[PDB]
Amino acid sequence: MDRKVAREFRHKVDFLIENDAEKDYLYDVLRMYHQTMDVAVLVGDLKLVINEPSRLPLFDAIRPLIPLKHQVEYDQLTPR
Amino acid sequence: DDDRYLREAIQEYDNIAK
Repeated sequence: MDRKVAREFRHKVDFLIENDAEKDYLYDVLRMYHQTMDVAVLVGDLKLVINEPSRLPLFDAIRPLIPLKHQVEYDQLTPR
Repeated sequence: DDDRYLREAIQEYDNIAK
């Protein structure tokens, strides 16, 4: 049952970025949060890529897959 | 819904190799 989330997640991010280099790095950001498991790291990179409000959805976009506990803490770290 | 969707999308890209 867990598969479309990837398409909707990748399709959404692509709808916002529409770029490749950006998605590559953003894809790298997620890969990092997976290995290092450091929410503080995701926020940093996500910013460098989401420096503009236009890429705001990335926060709410990634949250879903982001651990329920980390989701809240993710909110505590983010001002929005 | 935790520690499952991440690998789904993460690995999905790992397969795409884009």
